[PDB]
Amino acid sequence: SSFKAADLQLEMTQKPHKKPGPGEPLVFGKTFTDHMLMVEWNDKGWGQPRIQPFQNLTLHPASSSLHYSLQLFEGMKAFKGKDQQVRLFRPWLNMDRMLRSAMRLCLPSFDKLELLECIRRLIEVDKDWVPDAAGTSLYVRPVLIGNEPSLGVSQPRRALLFVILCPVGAYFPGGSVTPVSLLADPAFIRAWVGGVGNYKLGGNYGPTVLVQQEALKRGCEQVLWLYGPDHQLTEVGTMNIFVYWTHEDGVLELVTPPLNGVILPGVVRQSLLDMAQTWGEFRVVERTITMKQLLRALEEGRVREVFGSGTAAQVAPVHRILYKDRNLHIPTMENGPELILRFQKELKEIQYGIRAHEWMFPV
Amino acid sequence: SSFKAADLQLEMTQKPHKKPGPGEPLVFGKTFTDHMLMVEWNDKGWGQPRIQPFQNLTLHPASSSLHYSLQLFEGMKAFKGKDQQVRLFRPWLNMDRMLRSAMRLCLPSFDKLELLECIRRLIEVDKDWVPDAAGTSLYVRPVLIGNEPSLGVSQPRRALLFVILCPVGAYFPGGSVTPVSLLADPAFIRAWVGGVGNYKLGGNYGPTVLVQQEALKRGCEQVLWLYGPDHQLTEVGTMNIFVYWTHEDGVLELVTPPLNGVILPGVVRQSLLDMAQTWGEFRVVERTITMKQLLRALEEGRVREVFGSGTAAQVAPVHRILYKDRNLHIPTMENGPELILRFQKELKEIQYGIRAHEWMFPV
Ligand SMILES: *Cc1c(COP(=O)(O)O)cnc(C)c1O
Ligand SMILES: *Cc1c(COP(=O)(O)O)cnc(C)c1O
Ligand SMILES: CC(C)CC(=O)C(=O)O
Repeated sequence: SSFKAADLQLEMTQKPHKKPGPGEPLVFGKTFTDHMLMVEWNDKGWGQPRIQPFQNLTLHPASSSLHYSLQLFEGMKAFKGKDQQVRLFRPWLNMDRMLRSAMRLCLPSFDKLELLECIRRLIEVDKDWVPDAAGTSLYVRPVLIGNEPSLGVSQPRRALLFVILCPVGAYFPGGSVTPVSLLADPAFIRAWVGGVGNYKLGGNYGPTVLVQQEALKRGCEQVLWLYGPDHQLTEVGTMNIFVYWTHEDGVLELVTPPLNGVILPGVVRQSLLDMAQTWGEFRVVERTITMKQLLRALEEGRVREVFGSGTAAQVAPVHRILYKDRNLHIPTMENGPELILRFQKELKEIQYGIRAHEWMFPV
Repeated sequence: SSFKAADLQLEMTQKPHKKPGPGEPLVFGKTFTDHMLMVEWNDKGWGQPRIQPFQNLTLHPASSSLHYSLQLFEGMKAFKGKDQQVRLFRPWLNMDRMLRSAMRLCLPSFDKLELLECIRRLIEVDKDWVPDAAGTSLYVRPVLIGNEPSLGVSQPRRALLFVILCPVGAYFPGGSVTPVSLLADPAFIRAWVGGVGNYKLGGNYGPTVLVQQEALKRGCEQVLWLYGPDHQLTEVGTMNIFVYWTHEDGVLELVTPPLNGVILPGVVRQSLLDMAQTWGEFRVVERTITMKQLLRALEEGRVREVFGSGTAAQVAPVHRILYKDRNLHIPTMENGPELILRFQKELKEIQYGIRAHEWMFPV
């Protein structure tokens, strides 16, 4: 069955925290708001959802979330427009992805719309926390963990779903659009076909920390994840990858890797594909990309822009790739970056309510 | 720099739990002892280790252990012999495995001997909980988690190392080995070359729960994990696999897959290889086993015994494998299981102190 937002229990905070003021640099996922959403499950079902003050979790030492990684998360943003209204970006897609992640880990189902409604209520209570400055937003983090106090590797009979909010400035300092360099090393695999790399589970991120440190040691900010013996490009860091070029057939196109089990189905990824298809100015395609194909197109000058996508960065340009000890300059910045700046402009218009669109969910 | 056992702080329980009653049944990992080990880490390094009463952990909702799976665990047993002396089985190997797992997740280093000494002290305080009945033991569970209250995927600046203990009953009730059936389906992948399946990390276990349910649905108790297009046998459930046969060259041998990156380096696995090498009665090798080889060997009646190894079960015989909807009978039980019984007899002698051996660490 499921919990209902109409059953929502409200417990307002006693002691409010100090909201940061603008002019104070907002570091990603570090400052939290006053309230949190909390919903408990056991085998007789879901309990009553509650908005309560932000507090620590009390977990039994044998909780399956801490031993066997029965944990998943989501990430979406709420934006404050010039008309002072708070809106969420395509939250239905996040609700679908979360449900899919829960099912893969044998965590309990919930109703997508009820969760969305409770998240909405949570943002309404903490509304004054959504910043009004340029390029800032409220990052919403829903989490669902297994909470069975047992060391057996089995389906949990206890679970906990919580949501925390944090003001974020994203960070491209004053709009910036500064590029990043990537380390492409085949020795490091993020995900395998028949694995879980296409789900937003906690277990796929922990192993990436060391690889990220190895990229920094070699002079790169992020990792270009390769898969297979033909070195297919999959993701940049924990962002979806896009290449804008003139393909081998002489046609100008925007290509992203297709949804096999190795790519996380990004909400910004889908949005970029939909938006570009709507224009109809160039070919928009999901197709595999190999290092061999990229190397060749670079030597031929057929590549215009390479970039990453995700909720945190929105669109992140790429200017350098380190591959098999060789440096590869990607002319993204020297080419405007024209497409990137365009995507950025149109998203901002939809996100901040400058232009009305059905992608925004009002709070 | 590491914590020191000499700095141990003790805080005894004021409220002890009741030991086994209203029931003699000890289900794996469901009953906990009175005390736990707890050691915190931050910028000024490790804190002072404390043995304190068994209590709930207080975690910040943004703890990296819960979002990004910065978590690892170990598992070993302590045994009480007839002479009332509690001993640990090859704990040095576990200490090395834990250190290796910490390093792969960028969790803080510690001194292996100091942790072992602290674990020894914890078992000494809870010595009365170590059962003495036949086939029973004390399961020791060390865990190390990242505890940074941040949503950024980075190296944690806070960490928590805790150890909990639990009395476990005999895996085979009444001392008679009962076999299990395995589902071998290539669509399911546990680990990949260049991945993290050779480390005991929480993230490798959560995805196996659904596959286990799928196995049950089909009348099998466990999963035979296959890897590659050549369908190499890797592990049985979360145990190492062994096959006792006469190879295509006419030689009687015990074989197990090599540590190629997708096999967890089992302490029991190593012990069986060492013990069998010491006898010198048959060939003992680490070699790749493919489904094709097993099928040819079964058709020629060259297979004697198939089994799983791990701390929990010790030695688990296999009698059936369901592969590509076809049932395969493994004559393990019809063949004694001679090798299994022998391995079991010799382990029990070493574990319960009947025979003096350097593998035992006295508490
Ligand atoms: C979250 C995530 C993305 C981007 O998804 P968005 O919905 O666009 O935020 C891409 N790749 C990985 C690995 C991710 O975890
Ligand atoms: C723990 C474990 C084993 C067995 O190791 P032991 O040290 O023998 O307990 C085997 N396979 C997996 C996947 C494991 O996690
Ligand atoms: C919190 C991060 C793991 C998610 C991310 O990198 C993104 O939104 O692009």
